Amino acid sequence: VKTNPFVSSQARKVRKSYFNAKKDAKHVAMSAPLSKELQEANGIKRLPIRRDDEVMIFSGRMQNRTGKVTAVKLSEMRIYVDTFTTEKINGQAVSFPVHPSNVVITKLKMDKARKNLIELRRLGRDQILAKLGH
Amino acid sequence: AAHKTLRTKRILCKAMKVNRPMPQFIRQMTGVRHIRNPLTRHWRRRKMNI
Amino acid sequence: THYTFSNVEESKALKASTGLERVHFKPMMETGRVIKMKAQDAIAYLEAVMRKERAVPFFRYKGGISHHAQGHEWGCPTSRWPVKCAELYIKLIKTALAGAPQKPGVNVDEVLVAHVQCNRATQYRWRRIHQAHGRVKSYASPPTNVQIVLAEKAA
Amino acid sequence: GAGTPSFGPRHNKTHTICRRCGNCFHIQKSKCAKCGYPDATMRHYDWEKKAHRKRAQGSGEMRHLKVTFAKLQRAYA
RNA sequence: UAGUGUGAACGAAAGAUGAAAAGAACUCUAAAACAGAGGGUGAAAAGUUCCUGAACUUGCUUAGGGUUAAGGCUAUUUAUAGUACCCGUCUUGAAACACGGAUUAGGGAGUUUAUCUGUAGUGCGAGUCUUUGCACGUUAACUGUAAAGGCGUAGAGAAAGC
RNA sequence: UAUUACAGAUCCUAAUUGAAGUAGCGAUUAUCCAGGCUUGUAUCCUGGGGGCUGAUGAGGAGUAGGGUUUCUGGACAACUU
RNA sequence: AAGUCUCUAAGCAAUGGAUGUCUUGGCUCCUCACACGAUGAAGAACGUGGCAUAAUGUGUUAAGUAACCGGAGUUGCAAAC
Repeated sequence: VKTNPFVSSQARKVRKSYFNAKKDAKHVAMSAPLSKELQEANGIKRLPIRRDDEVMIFSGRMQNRTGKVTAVKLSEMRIYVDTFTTEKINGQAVSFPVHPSNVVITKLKMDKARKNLIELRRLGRDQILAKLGH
Repeated sequence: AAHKTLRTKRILCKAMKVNRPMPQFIRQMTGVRHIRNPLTRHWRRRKMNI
Repeated sequence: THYTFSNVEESKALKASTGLERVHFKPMMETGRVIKMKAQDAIAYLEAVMRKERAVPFFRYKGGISHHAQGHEWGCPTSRWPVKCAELYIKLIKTALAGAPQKPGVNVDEVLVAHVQCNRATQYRWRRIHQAHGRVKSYASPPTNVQIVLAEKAA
Repeated sequence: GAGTPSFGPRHNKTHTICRRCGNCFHIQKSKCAKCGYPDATMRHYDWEKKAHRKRAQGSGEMRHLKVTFAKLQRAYA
């Protein structure tokens, strides 16, 4: 149960804030877990997704393919990918949007800000697990 | 008309360049449908009263 | 579109339909009743209706219509020559019989008219006559939608 | 008599566009009925509290005034 | 906002495809961006003010009734016998030549506050109420509590006095 | 616990019947024939008859008012009984 | 003693938008604030985007520019970075 009064627990208010958030919060809302090869390497589960890296979806028509992110979309709230294409009735491939929380990140590409984010969360996760005592 | 003033002529200009169909690309962008241009009219039917 | 059937096969039956054709309903229904006649010979009836040698009998929608001689063959005396309806039933039956190359195992020459079903459709068009004392009455009939099926007399 | 025939000679304009209001400025009397120009104070009455809030602040852009609301959010939050 | 009025002013209607546009290629009849028919997309046409799709009205098909305006009720061997005036309303009296009522859907009218009355339920009882407020809190609640105050405990009289 | 049960209020809003393919399609000189363009014209254009308006003219032009109605090209879902 | 007419019922449709399910909108109560303007306010008009009429930004530095703070494409097509 929440103690902080200034955050609201009504469903109307949360959806309105969520869909009409600022740009910086929407990038954080668009995020996914790493594959276990990258979890041991970088020392984090969860990261926000960019146009550099590639991703791998379990369960679907497009089941179990890797492919790079062509475009993130924050208003439409979904991710376009290479490979993930059905053709039209016309002979024309069209990329098909998928929400990142269904998806695992298989490779990652560094940025000064991405390295600076990772070194924070590594040091944060070392403190919290020592506190809880696992 | 003729013998219109200039600030009368300014209003009659703005009243005719505003009179047009809505562009096609807004329906493609926003995906909304069934938006009409409000300041469309016909000269014979509705008078301006300006 | 949808269609409606009774002892008719889907595979063997040549179809045609419209929606929103700007023609009166009551004469379109009345022609359609008469049509249920081989299609090729049913057109020869409707071309005689165009030039006014043979009439269409009005049983249901007859109020104010005067009597005529070309009624005699049908029985009904109230019987007139709706030309604009006869144009459509020609140009629907002709388009239905262009399922010769589609839908094989049905001969085109010896086809019966199985089914007709007219009804009233959505009013796309609106107009009004202005009349005395600033009163503005309507002046626009409701447009139709029509639904033919043709089949050999095996169903 | 008093209807259709006497509507014929209606070509003069009683009211003209008003500078402050921009809307009903009386040419002979020279006053904007809606806003009261040119009286320096702008016309509103408490019996037309409905019609006033169509004209009054909020309706327009508020270019200077919206940024002075936005300061007072930051200082108290 | 659309829109009305010379003007002060006045002021509507209108939400929902699908998980994702995958928003319907190409062919045939046709003068043809008329209108269909094949063929496809999708889990399902749900096919563009497209979820569900009621009633009134209409079309087609199937089955019966019909000189008795139609409908209802009772009885059976199911087309007969007997019976049956149109509801709502003010009225001594309505089938009335009294008024309201063309059809259908959705809205649509004894509620709440203060000061009291009486009956019943509940707690305490010569007492009772804890509220203005203070202290608490998992915080508008709940819980704890000091002292006043309300009504009751004595009345009659215009009043003095009793 | 309540914005809690409808057939009526010349009730409110929304849609829809019969009447009805009926009443009616007025006022304004008058149309006819052959060609052109077209899926398609008495109507759009050409040519030729027959007519009308008959200098306070449905002629040529302006105030007030309207505000692009002017002009050329393409178009006919609607409107111009 | 005729019926394609009229009356009643059922099934499949047309018309119409009720019911049911949804909800980035209201309504109220409580909290905090009021520091608009001759340094040109509130209000009005017109400009301005590659395809932009309304509204929203914004004023020939006109969907913006500079600095500081965020820190990687906030949407259809086209183009650039």
